[PDB]
Amino acid sequence: NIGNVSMYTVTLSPQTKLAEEIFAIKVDIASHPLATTLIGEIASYFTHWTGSLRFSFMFCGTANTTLKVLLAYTPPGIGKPRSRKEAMLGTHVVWDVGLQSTVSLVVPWISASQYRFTTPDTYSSAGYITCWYQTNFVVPPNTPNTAEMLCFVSGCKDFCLRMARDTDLHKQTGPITQ
Amino acid sequence: NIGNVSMYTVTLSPQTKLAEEIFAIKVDIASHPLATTLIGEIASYFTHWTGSLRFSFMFCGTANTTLKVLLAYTPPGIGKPRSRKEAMLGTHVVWDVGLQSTVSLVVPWISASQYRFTTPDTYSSAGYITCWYQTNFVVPPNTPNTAEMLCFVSGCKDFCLRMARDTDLHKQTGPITQ
Amino acid sequence: SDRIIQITRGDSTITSQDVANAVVGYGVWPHYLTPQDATAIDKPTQPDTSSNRFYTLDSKMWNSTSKGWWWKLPDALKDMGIFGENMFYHFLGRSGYTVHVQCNASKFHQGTLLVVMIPEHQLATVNKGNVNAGYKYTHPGEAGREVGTQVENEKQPSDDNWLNFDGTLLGNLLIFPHQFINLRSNNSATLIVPYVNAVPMDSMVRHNNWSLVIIPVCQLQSNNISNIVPITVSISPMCAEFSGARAKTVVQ
Amino acid sequence: SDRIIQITRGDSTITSQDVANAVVGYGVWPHYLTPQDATAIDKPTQPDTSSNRFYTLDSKMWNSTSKGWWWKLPDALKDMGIFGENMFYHFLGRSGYTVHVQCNASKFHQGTLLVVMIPEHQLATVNKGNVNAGYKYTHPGEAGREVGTQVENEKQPSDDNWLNFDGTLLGNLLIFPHQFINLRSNNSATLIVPYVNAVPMDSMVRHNNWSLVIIPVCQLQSNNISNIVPITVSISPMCAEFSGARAKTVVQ
Amino acid sequence: GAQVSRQSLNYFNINYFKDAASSGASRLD
Amino acid sequence: GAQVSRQSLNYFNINYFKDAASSGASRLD
Amino acid sequence: GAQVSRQSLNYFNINYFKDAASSGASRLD
Amino acid sequence: NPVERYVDEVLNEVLVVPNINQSHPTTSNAAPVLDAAETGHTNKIQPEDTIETRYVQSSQTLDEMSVESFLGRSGCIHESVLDIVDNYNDQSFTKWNINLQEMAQIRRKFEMFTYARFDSEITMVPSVAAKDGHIGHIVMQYMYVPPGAPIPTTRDDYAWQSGTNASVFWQHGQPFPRFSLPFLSIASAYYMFYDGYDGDTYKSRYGTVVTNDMGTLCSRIVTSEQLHKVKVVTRIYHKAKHTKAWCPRPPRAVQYSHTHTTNYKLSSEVHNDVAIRPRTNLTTV
Amino acid sequence: NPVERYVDEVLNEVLVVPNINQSHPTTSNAAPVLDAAETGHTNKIQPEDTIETRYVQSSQTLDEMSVESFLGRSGCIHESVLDIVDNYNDQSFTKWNINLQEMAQIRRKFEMFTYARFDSEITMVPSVAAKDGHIGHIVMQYMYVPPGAPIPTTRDDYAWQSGTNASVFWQHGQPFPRFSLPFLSIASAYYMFYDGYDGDTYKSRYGTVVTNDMGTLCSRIVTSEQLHKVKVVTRIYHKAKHTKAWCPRPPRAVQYSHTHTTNYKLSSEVHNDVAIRPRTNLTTV
Ligand SMILES: *C(=O)CCCCCCCCCCCCC
Ligand SMILES: *C(=O)CCCCCCCCCCCCC
Ligand SMILES: *C(=O)CCCCCCCCCCCCC
Ligand SMILES: CCCCCCCCCCCC(=O)O
Ligand SMILES: CCCCCCCCCCCC(=O)O
Repeated sequence: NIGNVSMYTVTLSPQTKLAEEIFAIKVDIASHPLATTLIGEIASYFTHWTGSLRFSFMFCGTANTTLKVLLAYTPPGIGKPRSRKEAMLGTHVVWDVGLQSTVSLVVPWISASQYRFTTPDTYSSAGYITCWYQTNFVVPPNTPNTAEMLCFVSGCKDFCLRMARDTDLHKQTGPITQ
Repeated sequence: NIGNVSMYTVTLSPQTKLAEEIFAIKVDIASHPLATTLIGEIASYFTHWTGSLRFSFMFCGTANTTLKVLLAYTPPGIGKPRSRKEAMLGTHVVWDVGLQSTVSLVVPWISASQYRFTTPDTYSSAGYITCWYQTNFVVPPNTPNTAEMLCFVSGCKDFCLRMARDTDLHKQTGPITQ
Repeated sequence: SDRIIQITRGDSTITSQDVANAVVGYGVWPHYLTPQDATAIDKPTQPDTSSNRFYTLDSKMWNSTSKGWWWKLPDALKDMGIFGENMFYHFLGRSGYTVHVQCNASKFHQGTLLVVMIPEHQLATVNKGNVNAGYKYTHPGEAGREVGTQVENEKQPSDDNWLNFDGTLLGNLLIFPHQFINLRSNNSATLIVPYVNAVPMDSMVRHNNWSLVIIPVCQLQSNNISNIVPITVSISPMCAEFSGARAKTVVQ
Repeated sequence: SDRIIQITRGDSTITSQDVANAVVGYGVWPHYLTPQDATAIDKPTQPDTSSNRFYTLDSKMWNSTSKGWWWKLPDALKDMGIFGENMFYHFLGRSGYTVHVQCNASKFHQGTLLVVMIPEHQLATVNKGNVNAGYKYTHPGEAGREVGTQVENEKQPSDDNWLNFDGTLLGNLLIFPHQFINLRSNNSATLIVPYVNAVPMDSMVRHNNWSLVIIPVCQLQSNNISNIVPITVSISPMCAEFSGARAKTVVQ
Repeated sequence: GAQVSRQSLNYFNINYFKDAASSGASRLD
Repeated sequence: GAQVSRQSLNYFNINYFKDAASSGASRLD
Repeated sequence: GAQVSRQSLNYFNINYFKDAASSGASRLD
Repeated sequence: NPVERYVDEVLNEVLVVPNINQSHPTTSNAAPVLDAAETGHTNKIQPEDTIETRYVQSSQTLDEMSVESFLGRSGCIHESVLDIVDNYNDQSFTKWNINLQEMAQIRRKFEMFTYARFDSEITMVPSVAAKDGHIGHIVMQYMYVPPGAPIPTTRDDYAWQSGTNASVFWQHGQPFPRFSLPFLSIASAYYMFYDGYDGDTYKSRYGTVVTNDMGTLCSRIVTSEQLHKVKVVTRIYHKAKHTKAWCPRPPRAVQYSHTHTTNYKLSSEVHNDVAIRPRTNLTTV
Repeated sequence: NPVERYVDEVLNEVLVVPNINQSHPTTSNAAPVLDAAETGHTNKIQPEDTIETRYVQSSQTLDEMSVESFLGRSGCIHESVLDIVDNYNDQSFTKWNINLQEMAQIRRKFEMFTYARFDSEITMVPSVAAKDGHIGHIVMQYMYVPPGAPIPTTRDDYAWQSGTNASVFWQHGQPFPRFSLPFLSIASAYYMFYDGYDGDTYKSRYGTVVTNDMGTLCSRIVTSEQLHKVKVVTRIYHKAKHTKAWCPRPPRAVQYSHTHTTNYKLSSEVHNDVAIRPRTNLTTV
């Protein structure tokens, strides 16, 4: 998908098995796939970060497509949830798709230290955000059986970066000539 | 003409074709032939210039010689006018020679940027000033059929130079000895 | 000095050191249309300096056998910059004008031009029954019409300068706004005319409001005939405003 | 209702019964140039209603394989009535715009367009050394550019939508004024952008200030593909003013 | 060039050169 | 940055740099 | 040699040497 | 009070981040979490809206994240090399068309904005390599030649007189030379990007090259020919002071290839061209 | 207020250019555009008089165009060379009859005025070339010998004692020497041009040589003979401070050939002698 706009969309469809997993990524601001987002890029110019992250998801199916999804944030000190029941025990939002297309899940600042390292560090790993089917993707007859979903990320009122450093998300392997 | 006082005069005479062109030069303060005038010389000691230019023309024919001339300034973003009609669409002054010998055409500061480069620069080329016959050079019998015209240049109340630099209008190709 | 004049309109300035005053047609200076006299309900576009500036027409040659010349407004300016564009993109238009006729010779030359601005100068045809002047002939553009040069077409207007091209005597043209360019006294004529019409605004494509007529009443004479004596006309719209915007009208 | 909108500009009125609010670029509403920030000393011409009106560009077809489209302002309006004329007759110009992208489908269709207004969108060339995008290619006029259709020429710009045609990732375009046309919620997008530049006025012929980029981030899908789903763009200049009048520039 | 404040905690914001460009980093808004 | 005291025995506790870390050893409690 | 002004924006126009020629560039008229 | 404000400068507490307030469980028909990204606006939902938070007093500051701080760090923009190999007269002087486009590190930071206005602090770090053993007495001259001023063609060119141009003379052993430059543009801000040309023809130039001409820096070893050859490398460092920036933009995702242009090159395997690390699948963290 | 005036100095806004006021169309018998250059006066017509201008607030200043600014920049006026070839005693010292006529760059700027009065700032840039490898400890002595004082004839001449004359000693490694000199003339101003002689005979001298004698600068390598030969080149830089100038004049159009004289040389093709670029014709821009 890299090199295609499809790398930005997650596909949803009618499931045959209940409570299936949709996606799972790390909450770490400068980890992949968060690294190249604007906040990840700016974060890579600093060494420490703090605050809560705001993850938004916009449903792009037809107006007649329904769906209920569970978005969960698992604080550190445990592995990523293996099931919806496991994920559900942490911070989560049950998103009901309807008239309003977008939903936001806030990943609260839950940490021992006031700041965490921007670069991947064991001691400061922020946790995981997983997505599961709460019910199912339902559609009327003569409606496409798959739909896309877009994911956004930004910082909350208390996001803050500290200790300026050069980024590792861009390099120069030769002279830039005229 | 270089090396002669004639290089300072423009000759006018009875025309057989209407609306003929008399002269055409660039408005750029440090371009030729404006370069060696006092304002051009001083301008060459700076990098940026701004403001309006004042061009004056003195008719030196006999007291019985009449003439109407059109002096036009063509703002940039187009080529020099190919005809009087084309020139006339820009800024212009219709000069009627009479009791008062001299006329002044003011080239207004019409630019995107507040300043322009003193040295010839594509992006900052100020335009062209052309001269055409509005009517014709008319004389009574027994009167010389040609007359001279002198051209002057100076800066208006808002002319200003900025960023001092060494001039390129004078050089030293060897030691100045005693 | 009362002999000098300077007229600045937009980016153009015209001068003359030998004038015979100026004439303001019917004593009314041009002005924009008021809500009292207005009819078209849309907001008028007023180009200002880009429209209300001097446009110099093609120069003419004045010689011993010249019978006269005429131009019709706004027709003469249909190809003049922003003013021209506006008159074709809009159904309605309205404007006043400053007409400046130029003609210099010498103190050993003599001749007299009668410069007149005629409102609703409806031209006539001679000996052609009820066939009227064709649209093409009354819309010569900036070139105007040189009286007594065309190889007549049926719809060709009258060339009788003594009959004002409409069946009235030349001597009575002085009832309209006018000036004389008498070579012994002035080298130009200036006429400022307001908008004159029975309607507040009109189509500039099909209705010519004013007509500039120049008739040499006194033959050009001198002992230096080889020197050409041209006549140049510079017209400047005033308070030009247009209404009823749409696509550009292309006349065929 | 917050879903409805009516935009009146000059003689044009546009409506939409399914909108997603509107976006005012950088929170600044377009306005005329003040004497404090001005540089050019001549009086600006301001056409008003004849210029500041909605001009509808050529419609595009949106289908499953579409990669995107882009238009550059003021280039896209160079042939649009009075606004177009003015940008060629004058050296300098300045304007704001109201961009209204239209696209209706049905409640059984799905798709998402990312509509963005980019300031100084300097395009790149790929694998062509230091050869930059040719003037011709960055000045397509009202037709705009259909991404992934041209049989490359050396001076042909980048068609990499995921790299914003300039070497930056698509996902970050949201930093610029933008809106989404998500078929399940809205049938149009409205963006009002002010004049953004490092100089008070500029040449509209050689400098494109804004770029309208439309990239379908979510493929158009439905069970009735035969029905064509077009995308129409209507742009309205705002506070358009020009300076430095002369003859009309003809670009080759 | 000296901006002398008092509070004593007197603050001297000296500008050793006559050109604005010569001064150091700016204060926050 | 100058803490000017008076007693005259005037004391100037100047801090040449804008960052707290830049200052010298601390005073005793 | 010090020309102390006040406005606080206190201005010190010091002249380190006793000869007028020693001073820097002049002020504009 | 400028003094209280002064303390804030010293402690770096000029811009403080807000606190987190205690929230409670809610059951309402007003759902802050739901919104519409189509509008182009970001949902301003905060942690207190989605979970039951506690009261926490924030002590973080945003001072370091300011544009002045971000761009106010000296980075290398050029490495001038004067290597005396076989001809002193020709190899003892050089020129450089000034620009901030040659070093990716600083270029990328400035390019995160469309327009930027600032003063410049230039520090030079010269290092004389004793190729043959001794270096003697090295005196350098760095002359700023604004566009238009005559560019020296020889090491003894009359242009070196610097009758009007600004020249900085450095004597080996003395501290690193440094000077400030006011905002040099003829416009109100520097164009970081320019979607324009210097004409309307097929052969017209495109991009910032049309607008960003800062002149030439001409270097020269003032010292005359010495027995032992040296290689003088002068690194130019640039820092932005009193900065202002407008219209932020996406960071450069691929490598820079040329100055004054956004041009880039892609390989057959594009994932190697961007910083994006390929995922095994959607569920593999 | 000196403080408000101070701010003006810092911002360089001491002399502001006027604004452009909004004008309107006119039809009058008063024509400002017409005038008579015969009077010797320049027509003071402004843009508001010929076209319809808008109101624009000017923010430009003329500070940089001041005489102090124009002449207040250090330029090279002399290059003293002490090249030890085969005789230390003879080659270790030299003299120079001081003048500002040898370097075209600065000479031309001063010569744009007939008379000028100013103080001088002299900065010297010495560079020691290690011809044989090492330079040792180089100590220089620059002695200002006013007209009349004895000029040293040997490197150990008693005149070097500087019992009264001003001498500047520079030790290699230390910063560049610099000192100021008061207005040195016996007149109220320096003659930039002088249409006079020092007598009334056919063999009388003409020009500024008659009036402008500033003495001699005698240099010497204080250090005694060293094993390794060196070439010391000392460049003298001059800056005018506290300047005043009278009666402006045309800029030098041709090259300078000699000091203290306006003499020049012309080739067979004079267009090559002046900066005027030949035109194809009157209508070719
Ligand atoms: C400001 O514009 C002038 C800067 C002057 C620099 C010198 C600062 C030191 C002043 C010491 C004065 C002591 C007071 C008695
Ligand atoms: C404190 O925050 C600023 C530190 C300023 C350093 C300069 C100290 C010397 C001040 C001399 C001023 C003399 C008073 C007339
Ligand atoms: C002026 O003519 C004398 C110049 C004196 C130079 C020294 C300047 C520093 C003064 C510091 C004094 C601090 C006041 C307490
Ligand atoms: C002479 C040392 C270098 C000074 C550089 C200051 C000018 C910076 C302008 C940046 C414009 C650009 O290159 O895009
Ligand atoms: C000793 C260093 C040089 C000092 C020169 C100052 C005197 C300048 C007088 C200029 C007279 C002239 O040469 O025309």
